[PDB]
Amino acid sequence: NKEMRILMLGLDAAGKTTILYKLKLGQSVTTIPTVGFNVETVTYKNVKFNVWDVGGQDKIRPLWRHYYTGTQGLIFVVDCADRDRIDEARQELHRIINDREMRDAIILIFANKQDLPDAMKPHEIQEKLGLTRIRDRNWYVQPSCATSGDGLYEGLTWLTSNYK
Amino acid sequence: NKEMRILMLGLDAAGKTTILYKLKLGQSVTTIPTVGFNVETVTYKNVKFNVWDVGGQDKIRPLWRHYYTGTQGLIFVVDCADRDRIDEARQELHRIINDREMRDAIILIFANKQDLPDAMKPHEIQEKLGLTRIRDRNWYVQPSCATSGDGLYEGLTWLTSNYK
Amino acid sequence: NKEMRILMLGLDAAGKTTILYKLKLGQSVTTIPTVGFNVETVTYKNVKFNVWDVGGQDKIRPLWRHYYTGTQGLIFVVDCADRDRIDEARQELHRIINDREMRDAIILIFANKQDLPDAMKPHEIQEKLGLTRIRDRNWYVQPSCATSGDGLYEGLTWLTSNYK
Amino acid sequence: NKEMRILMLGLDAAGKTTILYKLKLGQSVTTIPTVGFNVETVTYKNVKFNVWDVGGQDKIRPLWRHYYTGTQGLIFVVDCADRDRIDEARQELHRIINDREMRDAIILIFANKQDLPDAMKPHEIQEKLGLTRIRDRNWYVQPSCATSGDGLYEGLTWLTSNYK
Ligand SMILES: Nc1nc2c(ncn2[C@@H]2O[C@H](COP(=O)(O)OP(=O)(O)OP(=O)(O)O)[C@@H](O)[C@H]2O)c(=O)[nH]1
Ligand SMILES: Nc1nc2c(ncn2[C@@H]2O[C@H](COP(=O)(O)OP(=O)(O)OP(=O)(O)O)[C@@H](O)[C@H]2O)c(=O)[nH]1
Ligand SMILES: Nc1nc2c(ncn2[C@@H]2O[C@H](COP(=O)(O)OP(=O)(O)OP(=O)(O)O)[C@@H](O)[C@H]2O)c(=O)[nH]1
Ligand SMILES: Nc1nc2c(ncn2[C@@H]2O[C@H](COP(=O)(O)OP(=O)(O)OP(=O)(O)O)[C@@H](O)[C@H]2O)c(=O)[nH]1
Ligand SMILES: [Mg+2]
Ligand SMILES: [Mg+2]
Ligand SMILES: [Mg+2]
Ligand SMILES: [Mg+2]
Repeated sequence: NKEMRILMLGLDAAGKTTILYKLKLGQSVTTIPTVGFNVETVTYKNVKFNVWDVGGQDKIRPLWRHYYTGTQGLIFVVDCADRDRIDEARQELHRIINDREMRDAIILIFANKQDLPDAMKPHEIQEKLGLTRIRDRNWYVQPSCATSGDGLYEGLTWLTSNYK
Repeated sequence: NKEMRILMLGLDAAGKTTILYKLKLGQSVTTIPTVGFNVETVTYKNVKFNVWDVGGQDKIRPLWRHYYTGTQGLIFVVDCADRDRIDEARQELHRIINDREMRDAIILIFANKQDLPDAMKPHEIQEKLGLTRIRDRNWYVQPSCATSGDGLYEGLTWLTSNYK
Repeated sequence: NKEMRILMLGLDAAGKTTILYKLKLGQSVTTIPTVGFNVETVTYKNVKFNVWDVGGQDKIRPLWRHYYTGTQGLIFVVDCADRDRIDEARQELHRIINDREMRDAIILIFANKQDLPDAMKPHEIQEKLGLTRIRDRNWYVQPSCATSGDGLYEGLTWLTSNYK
Repeated sequence: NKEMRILMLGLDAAGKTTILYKLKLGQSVTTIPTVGFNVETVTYKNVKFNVWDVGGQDKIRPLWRHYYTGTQGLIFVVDCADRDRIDEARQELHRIINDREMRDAIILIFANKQDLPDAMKPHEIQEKLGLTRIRDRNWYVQPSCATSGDGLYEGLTWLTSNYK
């Protein structure tokens, strides 16, 4: 019986709630923007995941500071078709991961909405996010389509196996 | 701790091995046609599934008779694009489910390969299989695309919840 | 604890699956047109509800007769905006409730999709379904909007209060 | 209980991911090109292998220097059919093995894709990589086919035998 605490952060339109509920229930759901946070538990292999879905609306950005404590892995969900805000995404990612508490956290970049006609590929995303500047911890980029569940469990497996 | 035994049967090119290993490992796999059988264990919600993948090649069709015993649910995987063998699929389904041992088995029709240009919808599948003649047990048709994992866990959840 | 068996019947596009999923999960689930049926358990106050969700296609109408046995309450879901087929809805309802097994069942009329631009009002539903001529049993009409959850728990409470 | 740390480096289209997954799962899998890296554990004989699988894109080559520390063996995977770019592999291999930390690592040259119609033979690979001029360490060239497990376990055995 193993346990791991995961924090889900990112800008709006990233699709974190869809990811979390497709993991838990297995079905796609229609969502109302979260003004606080959601806590769901997902069991996969032999490890119990306590996943925290903190909302990404601009009015509750400072709320992220209260859920860094005790985090083992960070899932930064990115809208791979929202090219206009990838700079803000990069800024937020590097503001999160360079704190004192998040130093030991595993960084998983979850590129969602790969089915869109103008979707950005994982390499262009690792370029835009400046991920090549992260050299002291494990990180990975997983393309996905959340409405179908394409790539969720593979990223969860990567989070499970790369925890040391 | 609950347990359930599942038997996977169907014609060749149905994609049962791809389904089983996309459930077990999480990745799409390259396969060689099984001349015997494969056994994998997949725990999902709270129930431990022992899934039996018996090959569907013509030369090992009589092998199906040795794995009816103790079956709680049957997954009949159907190629929803190969229209030319849906009659043999119907024949085999009704030969399986009308045995004495398989009377208490739950019937899940798994229409695979939905992304093909001439894929049959579940309505045409229920018309070609004659599933309306099954009126003494629970049954359900689930369209899927096994390479992406689209709809596998939905069918697994249906098998879990409809066992009474 | 107390138990009650409920059968959900209705035409296509009625929304029975959405109602059941909203009652069970609290989420608005994106659904796929179903062939076959589901069985789900919902606990509300102190009563355990075993709800049967049978499809509404024309080719699976005869399957309704094999799940009448033991029914305590019937939920007849009606698309309150499909004025062109309220007569078909009336035909189906009167064929159901005038059988031998369903005569002791409590009848709840569930007018869904109340927020549509041309939605019918409950009085028009009563007049079109011919419920105004039913004087020999306990029935009640409840409008609803299943995606938001409005009207669902009121109808469930009415079914609970009238079952003794 | 023996342990050994192995670092897998190479150019694009080398096939390191397929090799690692054939070693770990025993089954060839469909792969997505990584831009980060994986860490996987493979147990073979009596020795536990901690294998590092780092991507080989040009923009992530500098990340290799932060995983040299503690290396006991280096697996340099070469596309034996890419005759045009074997000089780049030679340059990179000589830049790796002549560093301060990687000087004491056991070098295994893994020529993958041996079944291709224009595949190079191990002698040609020795001559092209300049390994014939390396007289100060243990090294070994081996052809392989990752999709079938050809030569993977033999190379792992060679790495095991030469590590003391
Ligand atoms: N094409 C496509 N769109 C998606 C996918 N997942 C989510 N969306 C879109 O995401 C939008 C909904 O946003 P949310 O589900 O609320 O995402 P969120 O980040 O959790 O929102 P907040 O909780 O307010 O931060 C919908 O318009 C969907 O169309 C996907 O996998 N594919
Ligand atoms: N497009 C598509 N093709 C699939 C899918 N699943 C399986 N296939 C095809 O199925 C073929 C392989 O057959 P198998 O997966 O081995 O099915 P099988 O009946 O278990 O074969 P044997 O065990 O050898 O008898 C491949 O050519 C795949 O292209 C799928 O989800 N989508
Ligand atoms: N606006 C609105 N639409 C709804 C609501 N509930 C269901 N729908 C619509 O109903 C359609 C889906 O039909 P289903 O949920 O599958 O109903 P069903 O009777 O179980 O369908 P079948 O099983 O194929 O007979 C979708 O297009 C929804 O838009 C609702 O509460 N509000
Ligand atoms: N024929 C053949 N092709 C192979 C073999 N191994 C790998 N490939 C090919 O290699 C390609 C996949 O590239 P990867 O194995 O992911 O190489 P990579 O650069 O390490 O990818 P990343 O890990 O994401 O960086 C596929 O197109 C395969 O066809 C092999 O053993 N035989
Ligand atoms: Mg939003
Ligand atoms: Mg085959
Ligand atoms: Mg339904
Ligand atoms: Mg790799």
